[PDB]
Amino acid sequence: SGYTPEEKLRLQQLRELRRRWLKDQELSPREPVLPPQRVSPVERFWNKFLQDGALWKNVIYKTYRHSIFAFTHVLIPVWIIHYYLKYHVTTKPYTIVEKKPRIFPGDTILETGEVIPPMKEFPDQHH
Amino acid sequence: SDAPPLTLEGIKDRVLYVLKLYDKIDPEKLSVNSHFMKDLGLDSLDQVEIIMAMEDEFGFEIPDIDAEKLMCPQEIVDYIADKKDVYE
Amino acid sequence: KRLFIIKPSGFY
Amino acid sequence: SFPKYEASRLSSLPTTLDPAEYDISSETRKAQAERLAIRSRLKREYQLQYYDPSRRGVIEDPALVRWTYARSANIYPNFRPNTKTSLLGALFGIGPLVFWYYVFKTDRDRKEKLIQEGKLDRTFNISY
Amino acid sequence: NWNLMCKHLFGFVAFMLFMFWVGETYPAYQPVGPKQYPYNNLYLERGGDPNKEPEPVVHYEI
Amino acid sequence: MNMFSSLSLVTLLLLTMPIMMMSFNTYKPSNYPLYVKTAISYAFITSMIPTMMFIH
Amino acid sequence: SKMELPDYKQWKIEGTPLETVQEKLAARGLRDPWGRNEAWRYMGGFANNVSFVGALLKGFKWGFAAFVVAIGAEYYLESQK
Amino acid sequence: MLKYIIPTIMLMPLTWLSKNNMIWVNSTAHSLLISFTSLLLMNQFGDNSLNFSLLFFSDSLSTPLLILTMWLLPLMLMASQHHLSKENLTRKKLFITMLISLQLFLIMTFTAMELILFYILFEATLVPTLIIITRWGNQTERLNAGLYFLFYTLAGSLPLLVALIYIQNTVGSLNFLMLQYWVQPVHNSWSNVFMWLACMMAFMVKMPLYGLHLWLPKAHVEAPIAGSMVLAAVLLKLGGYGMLRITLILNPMTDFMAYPFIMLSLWGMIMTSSICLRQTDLKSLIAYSSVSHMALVIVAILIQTPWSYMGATALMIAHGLTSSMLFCLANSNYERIHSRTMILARGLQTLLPLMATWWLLASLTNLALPPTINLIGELFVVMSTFSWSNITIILMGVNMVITALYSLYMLIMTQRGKYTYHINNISPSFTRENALMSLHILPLLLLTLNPKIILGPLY
Amino acid sequence: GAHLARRYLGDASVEPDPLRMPTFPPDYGFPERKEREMVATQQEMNDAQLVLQQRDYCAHYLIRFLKCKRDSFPNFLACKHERHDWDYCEHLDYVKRMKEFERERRLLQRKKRREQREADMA
Amino acid sequence: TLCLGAITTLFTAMCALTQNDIKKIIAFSTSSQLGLMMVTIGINQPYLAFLHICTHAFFKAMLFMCSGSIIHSLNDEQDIRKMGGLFKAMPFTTTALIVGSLALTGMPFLTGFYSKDLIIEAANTSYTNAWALLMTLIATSFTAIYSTRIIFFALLGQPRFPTLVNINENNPLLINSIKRLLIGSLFAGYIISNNIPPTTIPQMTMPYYLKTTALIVTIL
Amino acid sequence: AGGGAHIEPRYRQFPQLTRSQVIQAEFFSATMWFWILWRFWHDSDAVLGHFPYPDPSQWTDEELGIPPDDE
Amino acid sequence: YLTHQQKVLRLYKRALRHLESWCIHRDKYRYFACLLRARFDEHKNEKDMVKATQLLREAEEEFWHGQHPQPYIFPESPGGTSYERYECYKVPEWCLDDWHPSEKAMYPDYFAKREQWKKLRRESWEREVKQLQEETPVGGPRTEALPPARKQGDLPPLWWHIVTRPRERPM
Ligand SMILES: C[C@H](CCC(=O)O)[C@H]1CC[C@H]2[C@@H]3[C@H](O)C[C@@H]4C[C@H](O)CC[C@]4(C)[C@H]3C[C@H](O)[C@]12C
Ligand SMILES: *C(=O)CCCCCCCCCCCCC
Ligand SMILES: [Zn+2]
Repeated sequence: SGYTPEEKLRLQQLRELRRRWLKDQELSPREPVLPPQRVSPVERFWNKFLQDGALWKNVIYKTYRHSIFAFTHVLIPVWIIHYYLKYHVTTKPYTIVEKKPRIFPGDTILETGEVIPPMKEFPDQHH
Repeated sequence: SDAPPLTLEGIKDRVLYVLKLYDKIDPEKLSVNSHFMKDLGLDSLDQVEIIMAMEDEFGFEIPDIDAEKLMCPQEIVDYIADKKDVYE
Repeated sequence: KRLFIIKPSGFY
Repeated sequence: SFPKYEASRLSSLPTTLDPAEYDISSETRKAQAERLAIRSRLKREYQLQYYDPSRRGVIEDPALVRWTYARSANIYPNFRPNTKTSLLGALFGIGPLVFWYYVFKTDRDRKEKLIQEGKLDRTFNISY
Repeated sequence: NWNLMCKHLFGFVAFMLFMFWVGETYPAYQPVGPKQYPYNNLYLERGGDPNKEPEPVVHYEI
Repeated sequence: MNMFSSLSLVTLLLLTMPIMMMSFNTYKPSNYPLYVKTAISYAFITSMIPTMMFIH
Repeated sequence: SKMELPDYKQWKIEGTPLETVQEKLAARGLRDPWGRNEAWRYMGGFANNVSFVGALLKGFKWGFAAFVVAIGAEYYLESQK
Repeated sequence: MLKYIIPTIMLMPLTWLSKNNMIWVNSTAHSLLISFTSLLLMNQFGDNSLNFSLLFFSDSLSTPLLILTMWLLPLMLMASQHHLSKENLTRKKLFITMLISLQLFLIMTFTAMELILFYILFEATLVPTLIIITRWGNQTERLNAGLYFLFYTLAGSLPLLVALIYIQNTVGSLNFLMLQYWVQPVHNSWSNVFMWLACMMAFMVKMPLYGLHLWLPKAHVEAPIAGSMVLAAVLLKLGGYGMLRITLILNPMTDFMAYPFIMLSLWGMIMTSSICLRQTDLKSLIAYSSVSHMALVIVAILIQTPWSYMGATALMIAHGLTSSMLFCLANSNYERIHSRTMILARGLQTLLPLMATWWLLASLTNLALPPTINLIGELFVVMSTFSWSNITIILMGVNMVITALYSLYMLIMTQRGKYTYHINNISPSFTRENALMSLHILPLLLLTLNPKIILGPLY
Repeated sequence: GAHLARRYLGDASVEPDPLRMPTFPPDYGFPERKEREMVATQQEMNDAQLVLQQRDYCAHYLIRFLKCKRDSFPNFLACKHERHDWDYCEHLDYVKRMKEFERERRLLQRKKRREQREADMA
Repeated sequence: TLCLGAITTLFTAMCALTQNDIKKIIAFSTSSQLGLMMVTIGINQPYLAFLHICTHAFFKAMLFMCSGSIIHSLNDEQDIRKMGGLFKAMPFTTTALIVGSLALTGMPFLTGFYSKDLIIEAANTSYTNAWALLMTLIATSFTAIYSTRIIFFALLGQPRFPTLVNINENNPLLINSIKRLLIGSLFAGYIISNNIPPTTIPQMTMPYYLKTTALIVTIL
Repeated sequence: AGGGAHIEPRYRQFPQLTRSQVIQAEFFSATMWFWILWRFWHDSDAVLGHFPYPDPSQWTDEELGIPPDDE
Repeated sequence: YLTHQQKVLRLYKRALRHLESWCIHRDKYRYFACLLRARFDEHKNEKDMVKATQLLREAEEEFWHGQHPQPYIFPESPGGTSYERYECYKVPEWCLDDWHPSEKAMYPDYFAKREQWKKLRRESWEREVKQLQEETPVGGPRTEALPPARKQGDLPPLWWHIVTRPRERPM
């Protein structure tokens, strides 16, 4: 109900080998040996700028990155979609259809200036 | 996964820390090589509970084919360090 | 502790 | 008290509730040890190629090859045209064909009949 | 036991199916009359032929 | 209407931008999870404008 | 690192539900050796955990305390008109 | 059609007169130009076909098949470069000549205007196809597969020869344009029942019809990769293209003679789809998949409604690229483990990250994931068969479920799980293999943007 | 409800049948009755594009509520009074449908009451 | 459609009463909610079924995130039998977990109240199958059972998780992500309810014992 | 997993907690109860009853057009 | 197979594990667990094996009647939720031999040290083969156990794969 004398021997010999393998899996400080990279000028002005965690500096960077995104992901596409919709899509028949806006008594028609008769007098509710 | 990695000392300290809380072993004589059966007079039925108190500590099951083979609190430490990939 | 990750060759 | 367990092809008998497990005799003891010999012998042949540092390739397994060959290539030469095979081949091969024939043919006969009578609604059917 | 599972599973399914038919033939509702709609029971609103004058239907106040 | 249409489709197009920019690798990795989150964030607020036009 | 485990002599089953279990087992001629191993779950910040009725009422004092203040402003403001 | 026939022939001098080490570069490069020029065949009209001369004509049905035909020969040269590396230089050139000759007969089969000229070229593809299987297969069973392949085809083709000559005697012409205006109804009699069978049986063996398909799991499984691609991609479409043309002169008898064959095809879908669930061999799973996809095409052709014809044309093109792509993917694994067993190599996604993406795209197209052109082709057939009989939706729907199984089962078994421990020669994917898959999927997914060019003459 | 017990446990002839009501003539009582008033006309409800299930006799109140809700935007908490007026007018309608049900309840009890004496006596 | 949903909303709600894995309990909770959505379509209330989709998105998502937060803390231990004593240890996940459960069960004026209670109101006062009506009401009782099962087996009591565990939930991504849904699972239904245009004739008059069926059913 | 404050683990002890963690959780619980109590005060008929439910029995036979038995 | 001494212990372990699932609360578990130990102690030293066997056989049928239908399972054990979760990140070691020369240049220290291991395996193989040829029976191995290293300097036979096995959490 336990290791035989030879069983423990193999385990000890295998076990000590295993740790050395795991030990060898460590990476030296030099590794990884990254090759050269052509770094952008813009990041340089930020890595030096964001060397310190100045609270006021973070906001400028926070607003800077958001503004870039809001321009290249929201403003440019809507120009394209609006240009696509206005001069290629809406110019075709029955391409864009809008549910006719609801009209209520007393309303004023912007197009023709018509006046809708109000509803008949409600006798009384009180409650 | 954000947890602190295990250590050989950490395994040993916790393993003995569980044994120190068992009423059928004297903490005075409890060493790493104190065979559970011959050197402590514990029946196998106790050894089963000893292992069950460990796998509930490290939270990982140990197969019966191997658990019964562990008869020394150093073997438990070696077994876990070998099955958890610890080397230093 | 910055161990080495064994992964297949991704260069190709 | 403890209702007996009743095994099924989709539910094997638990090993703990198997009477043959406890009834151990000399022949049973040797058999298991004799089986382990074969089980152990094959492990040695596999590991002397698996662990070889000069090997690069697939360790061919006769057991796997024999399985594929038995499933496809060896089927026919061991087939005999008897009642067991012939009856099964008839209601599995021709059975479904004749059934579906008298389902689709009947459906279209009734459908064609109504279309001529003019009492089949096809008001907005101009794609076919 | 495999046999026991079939009995309970089919027993549950069949029992539920039976009750839905039982509840179908004996529906529950509220003690109310039909909901009443304006002139001609909305003959024109819901796709009525204008030429075919409908059978007049009139709802009287209680 | 011209505003209702344009802001409705930009919502769908916006979500597809990270997929297109991951096809030609015109971005910097290790910020992609945060890149996707921002697109969803901006997609949400744009979709509100058509929703308000519907509510109104 | 070398984490510091707490003293192993501070785990006593005294005055904890493990104590009551032992008393029942003593009358039956049995003992519960693992009582101290399970003791830490009844000592420290794990002592006297809230009951279900209490949990659903979490934040009631400040929620109600804020409510009374909020309504007080309403009536006082409404008194003006 | 000489602007494509002569260039194809010139590929034969090109291969033989090239340097020893540049036979693949020149044939692969120059055969892609021939493929490029094939796009000029798209000059179709809404009422008339392209009638070049007294022999050759091209319409909206033959045009997509020609473009697919001339597009594969470059891909069949790419696939063959591996297993032919250690081979005699002269033999490495006869193999290329067989591929070039095979394409030569195909581009004239789909354009032949006269049915007897169609028959000869349709029948002449057996020789180069038969030679490829037997000479350059890797197994002992290639010899028996060429016999099954040869005699299944001839046993049905020879009766077709008697029928066409009989038609010419009693009509005066087999020119396809003439038959459109001189076609006469086929009265129901015992004489015609054996002319309808004679005309259709030749093509239904090559589709293949269920029951007569025993040759296909032998030919496709045993042939080399180059043979498998053409056999599954373009050669099966000779049968379907034949029925789409011969059915013109078999009305109104085709309405009741189709019952034995529609029933065989409708039920054969489930039979062959189900076989793929219990297949040990990866290449055989793909071969049986082809029979189940061609079962729909047989059904669509025999019910003769424009939706079925539009869908049928799209299945032929859609299956052509999908089936060939699967064979290349399955072959890539074979070139490493050198075994066709499906379970032998597993967990290959952890070892070949990119090759496992093509498996995903190949499988998703096989199971007709919308809006791919497999779904478009398969949808129109289901829509038209419903109008034929509502009950068919049960069989069409049932086959869809099983198709979703043997496709993703193939993906899971080989690309997921634990890798086989004892297999360690899984070298990365060569640039040749990755480009070979990109040349299948990308054309197949681009056609979703402009599907009308593969919807046949009934569009 | 209790009536379901009466209609399913007990008599059926003295319990209204919802799929059949009304049965007795509208003028059995009420020697003269008034036709329900309809404030909103066909054109009003069509221009406002009310759902066909909303075009009941309470449409005029609903039409006003829609008008106030749109104007109050973005103040979605306004037009509270218009909603209560609309809901209340529906409560009155539901009352009528309940009384209509009862009229069938009591009238049915009459037939069973005046047909036993016409049966036993002769 | 009414009958198909009714059996599911009850059968799946029944399965959750005994599940141990924390995710599977919420998974079955989802099935019961989906069934209730189909019953609403069955009783011809298409918009209320949609209104339950919108509201159900908020708090149902939160419970998974709250559950996922617990699972990571206890090192990928998903069994409620091996949790406990977390009411004080993880106050933010606790508050989020509590708020979600009350939304699910139909606590008044939360996100789930403005859609689930309107559904129960429309079921009773309608020409509906009696058995299907009963299953919806019974299933609502089971909603408060497995919900309490998660609270009782995951927050109260005494710890059952291993000795060395790093119960940390201070990562700002976790708080902010949940803190956005916690707001939603409170006032999401309130805002959408008062803003969507009317499309029906809501049944706002009925017996008292029907108007307060869910409350008594849930509280019981 | 990554980022935010750092809490050293403890052994068989109540885990270390921060100040912000407990304040935020407590505040949201208070908001939940304020919302319920506030809404309940202003909105009670939504959970109790909007309008009285008539009792059919008490309705007189005259208002429902129920004439006498004899006639 | 298993010896009757083993079969009892395994049944004892399962009874506790299923008991823990039923009891849930640790205090309650400690109660019924103690009662169970008593039931297993009253027959600790039974003499007749036939009666001892009948006790095991009857004990099993009681366990099957009361076993938890959904017993607690540890996350990474067969049947656990996290079982085999990370198998997709456990790439083998031979995959490094295919790395492009540029890739190996990024970890010069690792691969240079890896080469030491490869030579260590290559040189000691021919000895390990003999070590098993001599120590095996004439017919062939009768059991799966391997001998340890006897002569100083020799590594245990069949060591490379069990020593270089992928880490349990490679990534
Ligand atoms: C704006 C957003 C988050 C900024 C923040 O909240 O602090 C940041 C996070 C990751 C960034 C993106 C990623 O870096 C990928 C792209 C890289 C280039 O900056 C172009 C846009 C690009 C898509 C970036 C836009 C913007 O700078 C992003 C989207
Ligand atoms: C009645 O309107 C249908 C109610 C169906 C659900 C059961 C609600 C409980 C009703 C009890 C009957 C009490 C009669 C006074
Ligand atoms: Zn090869």
